[PDB]
Amino acid sequence: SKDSDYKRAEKHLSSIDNKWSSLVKKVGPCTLTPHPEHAPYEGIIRAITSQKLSDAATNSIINKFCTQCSDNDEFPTPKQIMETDVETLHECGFSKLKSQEIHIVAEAALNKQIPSKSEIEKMSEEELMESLSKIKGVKRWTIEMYSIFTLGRLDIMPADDSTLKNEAKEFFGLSSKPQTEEVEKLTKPCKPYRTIAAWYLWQIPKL
Amino acid sequence: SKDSDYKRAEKHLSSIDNKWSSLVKKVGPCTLTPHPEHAPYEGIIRAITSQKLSDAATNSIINKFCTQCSDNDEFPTPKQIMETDVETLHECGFSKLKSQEIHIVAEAALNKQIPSKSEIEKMSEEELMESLSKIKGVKRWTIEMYSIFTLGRLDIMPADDSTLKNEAKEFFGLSSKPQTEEVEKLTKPCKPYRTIAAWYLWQIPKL
DNA sequence: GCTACGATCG
DNA sequence: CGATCGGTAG
DNA sequence: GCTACGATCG
DNA sequence: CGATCGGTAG
Ligand SMILES: OC[C@H]1O[C@@H](O)[C@H](O)[C@@H](O)[C@@H]1O
Ligand SMILES: OC[C@H]1O[C@@H](O)[C@H](O)[C@@H](O)[C@@H]1O
Repeated sequence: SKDSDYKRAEKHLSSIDNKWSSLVKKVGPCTLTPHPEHAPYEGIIRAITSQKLSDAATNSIINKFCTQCSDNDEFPTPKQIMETDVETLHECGFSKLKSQEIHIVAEAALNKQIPSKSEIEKMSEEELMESLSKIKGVKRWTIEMYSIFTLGRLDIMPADDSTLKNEAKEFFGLSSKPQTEEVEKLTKPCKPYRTIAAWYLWQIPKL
Repeated sequence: SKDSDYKRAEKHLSSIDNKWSSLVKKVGPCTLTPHPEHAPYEGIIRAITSQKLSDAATNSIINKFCTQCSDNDEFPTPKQIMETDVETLHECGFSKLKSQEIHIVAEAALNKQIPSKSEIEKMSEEELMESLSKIKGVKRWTIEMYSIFTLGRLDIMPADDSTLKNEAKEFFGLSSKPQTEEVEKLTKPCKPYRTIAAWYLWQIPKL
């Protein structure tokens, strides 16, 4: 059904105006691939790792993380993460601060302090903001990324994203890099598929 | 001695490169006027009020604040502020959130929870960041503004300031609005007078 | 060969 | 405040 | 006549 | 997440 969702999203975006129709046509079908099968602790750690880093840099770090902490080159279990000292994690490429935060997330998972996937699925984005922000290292941007790339939510507009703001400036022909609320206002017509709208804006550099 | 300080600062900035020399020449003498005579609670409230607002908008609000809470059109005392309900403060132009934060600051002053001016004068900017950030509504930007406009510190670079970032993009000929650390790096040569350098960049729009 | 591009800590 | 992890495009 | 331009809260 | 106080330049 993700296919039907993307088709509906693409049709909606193409109905907004000339610029959206043109962008969707040039970029082609949305190929965004979320991974809801991932447990919350994994999705959260993947989101934290991506903070301030490009996809390529993030992937290189996660790859080393899996090779170091896992036995079957898979994503490390909470236990395996706790059995790895922060210095070893840092050696994988995580900043020292992220190394500490990842340890805390693993421990929270082991102690059942993180909401279950079942609970998270019933929570609105606003409720997720209130709940997950209680985790050290996890705030607005990280929760938006977890919502898009792990949960697969379709109407998330990461208006605070620097890259998206730069792309919105070009796309909307603005005289200056927009503030967060300005991006929120400009992309309102994209509802209820703002995640897909964000994805299309993120593809502009590739063009 | 503030005059000798500004003269020294202007001479230093003019010794960096062509662009700084030219900017200082075009803008003229630095006319920044700090107000260290203001008590910490006043400087902090003035800084909070200025959050996200232009100087003109900020002044209009403070003007109403003084007329409403003071008896002699002067800046309200901590007691006078506490005697004013948050709804009345909101009517002066303060956002509802700022109204609550200003009440908290006034109460902190009455309860001697804010460091004394004497202590603040002995604290480094880093120490002020650690100390004053414990106040609701007061974080990095606000502390930088308090340091510049109230304390009169000369080497404060508010690298996180949106306006300054926009001006730095133009001044340094950057292809994109710079990130905070980029502004920090680009203005390093301005030490030990980065407050004055920031002031000159803030004058670019006037030109 | 060289630069720039989340959220937390004293 | 002023740093932080890194692949890669300009 | 009309738009845009810190830090906190459920 | 998605708002928030307002004078004023474009
Ligand atoms: O990390 C998630 C996303 O963050 C954005 O800032 C980057 O521009 C995207 O390419 C990346 O997929
Ligand atoms: O509020 C203090 C300063 O904040 C900056 O963002 C504005 O551009 C300055 O004009 C103002 O004086």
